[PDB]
Amino acid sequence: PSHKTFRIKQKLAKKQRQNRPIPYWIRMRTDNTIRYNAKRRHWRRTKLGF
Amino acid sequence: VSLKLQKRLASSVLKCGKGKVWLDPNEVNEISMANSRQNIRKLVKDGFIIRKPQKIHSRSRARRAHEAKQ
Amino acid sequence: EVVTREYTVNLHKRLHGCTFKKKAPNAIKEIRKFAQKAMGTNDVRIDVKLNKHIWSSGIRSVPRRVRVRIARKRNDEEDAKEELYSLVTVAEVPQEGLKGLGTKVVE
Amino acid sequence: TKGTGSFGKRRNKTHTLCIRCGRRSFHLQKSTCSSCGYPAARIRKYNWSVKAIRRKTTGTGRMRYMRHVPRRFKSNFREG
RNA sequence: UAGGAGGGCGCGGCGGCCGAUGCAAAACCCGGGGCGCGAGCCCGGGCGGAGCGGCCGUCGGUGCAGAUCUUGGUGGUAGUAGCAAAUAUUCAAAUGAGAACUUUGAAGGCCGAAGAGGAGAAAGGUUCCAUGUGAACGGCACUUGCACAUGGGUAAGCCGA
RNA sequence: GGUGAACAGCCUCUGGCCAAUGGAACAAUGUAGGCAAGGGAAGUCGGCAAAACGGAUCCGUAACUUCGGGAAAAGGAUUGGCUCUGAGGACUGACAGUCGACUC
RNA sequence: GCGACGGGGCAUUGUAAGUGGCAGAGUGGCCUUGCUGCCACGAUCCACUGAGAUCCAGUCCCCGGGUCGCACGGAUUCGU
RNA sequence: CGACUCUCGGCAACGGAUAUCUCGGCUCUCGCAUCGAUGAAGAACGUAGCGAAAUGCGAUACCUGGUGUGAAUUGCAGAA
Ligand SMILES: [Mg+2]
Ligand SMILES: [Mg+2]
Ligand SMILES: [Mg+2]
Ligand SMILES: [Mg+2]
Ligand SMILES: [Mg+2]
Ligand SMILES: [Mg+2]
Ligand SMILES: [Mg+2]
Ligand SMILES: [Mg+2]
Ligand SMILES: [Mg+2]
Ligand SMILES: [Mg+2]
Ligand SMILES: [Mg+2]
Ligand SMILES: [Mg+2]
Ligand SMILES: [Mg+2]
Ligand SMILES: [Mg+2]
Ligand SMILES: [Mg+2]
Ligand SMILES: [Mg+2]
Ligand SMILES: [Mg+2]
Ligand SMILES: [Mg+2]
Ligand SMILES: [Mg+2]
Ligand SMILES: [Mg+2]
Ligand SMILES: [Mg+2]
Ligand SMILES: [Mg+2]
Ligand SMILES: [Mg+2]
Ligand SMILES: [Mg+2]
Ligand SMILES: [Mg+2]
Repeated sequence: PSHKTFRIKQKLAKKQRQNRPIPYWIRMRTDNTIRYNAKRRHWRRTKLGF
Repeated sequence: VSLKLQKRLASSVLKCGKGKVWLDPNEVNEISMANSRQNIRKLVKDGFIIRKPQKIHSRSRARRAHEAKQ
Repeated sequence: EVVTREYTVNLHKRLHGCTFKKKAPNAIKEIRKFAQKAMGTNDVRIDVKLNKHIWSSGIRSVPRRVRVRIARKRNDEEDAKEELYSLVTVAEVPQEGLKGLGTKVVE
Repeated sequence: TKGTGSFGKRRNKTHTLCIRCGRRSFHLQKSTCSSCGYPAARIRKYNWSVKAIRRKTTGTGRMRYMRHVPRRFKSNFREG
């Protein structure tokens, strides 16, 4: 809602910083196995439950 | 050359409905370069963007009716 | 080869029995089929005034006859499937009506 | 009816986030966490769910302080 | 048949013996040749690219066709059932590799205001706005988007708490 | 806004849309919606479904009754358009003047 | 010859728009009228008018009556 | 001759069996005894030139200091 608490606004902010594709240079490091962000979230597909 | 950003901001600047905005069909490129409420107001002044007049709903037939019920 | 001719199209017999929500849309299609057979042109362009005429009585009342002129012209546009195109437009008509009008050729 | 018509009426939260454990298990009306038992001083845990125990024992977090006690025990807790 | 016993075949380790292999091991493939009543076995050809086998003793999570068996993969069904509520679209032009589906203009219609209009509470959480975009996704399609990528955006002594 | 007793239904203005995959054709069988001569429930477990009635004004209304009802019982007549006629008012100085939206 | 128009036949509905009317219940105004006055409003009525509109789309006829426009087809295959 | 169906072989797909592995697991044995109001375990939010997760850390924030070692870190860039 537009009326929210600071604590809920704080957690929603962090969830946004985590919806980003991995940097390209991570894919180049020695002995690397990360392919993609396996935790990306879409607001219409998976709800935060908080 | 979609002019969605311009059909909107014409309704808002002219303070009318989006169905009452006329963007000139022969200069879409000048309209398409204006990307601002300032730039839209300039096109308003130049006659490139007008306000279509309201559709007609006359009460003559109601007035004649009420003037025969007397 | 450029030619401009005047036609009367009997839209009544073409649309006889057509569903109401389709008649004036099907009137456009029969104008287009008419011109293709009229000029041997698989490219027919209908003028906006002719479109206005066909829609004037809404979607289910279409003029029973129409006088149009069809003008065969050149695709001067280098990029085109075919050499020629047609321009079908509305045509002014005498006070005698459609009485006695065959296919006239425009000067 | 039950089913689709009745599922449309979820609008009110029975649980919200808990300050002590962070899970959406704080029952607002009852005012206690169903997971950790807050505000009870002791933590809610049972031996009939060993799996729930191991999800939240020591070592599943940082051990901000107890990480270094092994190193301090060696060298018998020297103070400079 | 139920059932009992004997003698064999096969799988994986351990103690011993005897050996093969980058001059090509294992596994797998074959209308290749053979051996054995059979379980199985030996060789040929190919593929592969680094391990493997026989004999004696001993040991075991040791042999599948079934259990509406477990997990995974795959068919026929079948280009089939189907894509049919909420009245509806049409003409030019622009754009573009590509336009029934994008954009502008014109026309024809609908909601008809206890609305298909304008704003909120809950709930959501960036969906808001600009720019761009290969795939996927938007149960046809798309130049497009509530998708994807990069940025931007929420201002209070008086509205609230 | 109009019709109207009416936030009914129906049409319109402000604002919003034409988003529901398209094209061709118009077999059976469906589904949704109509109409049918003569007869009129014979159909069927059963009038199920449909049809008939329906607004308003005037008239008239039985049994029975807890005397409040039944009752909109039942049963009749009327209803457009146009051109008129009468009644019902206000204020200002049994009158004079001006004004006046509405009903019958 | 075909196709499109168009003309005629045949049929359905039921007398179009416009014009005029000393048609019309009545009602206002103005003349020195005087009535068989002049202006204005007026559902409907009358004549022009068995009119007008429609008529194959699965109706009929059209060679002297008419206005037109047409291809010299592309493509695939077959030996008893 | 053909189409379709079935079938044999060769090649190509589909799928991930088999073989060969293994910074993982399981089992046995041994040593030791060390959380917290001096704020623990756990939770949250931050933190890197370029980072989301994991790992690390706390506004001194993928670290400061001492000591040992003795010339790198590394995906790119830069002070060196
Ligand atoms: Mg949902
Ligand atoms: Mg029909
Ligand atoms: Mg229940
Ligand atoms: Mg409730
Ligand atoms: Mg509750
Ligand atoms: Mg074993
Ligand atoms: Mg077993
Ligand atoms: Mg099996
Ligand atoms: Mg068996
Ligand atoms: Mg189908
Ligand atoms: Mg269906
Ligand atoms: Mg209301
Ligand atoms: Mg948007
Ligand atoms: Mg799609
Ligand atoms: Mg009224
Ligand atoms: Mg109403
Ligand atoms: Mg009958
Ligand atoms: Mg009966
Ligand atoms: Mg009977
Ligand atoms: Mg019977
Ligand atoms: Mg019976
Ligand atoms: Mg019934
Ligand atoms: Mg009764
Ligand atoms: Mg007439
Ligand atoms: Mg007549």
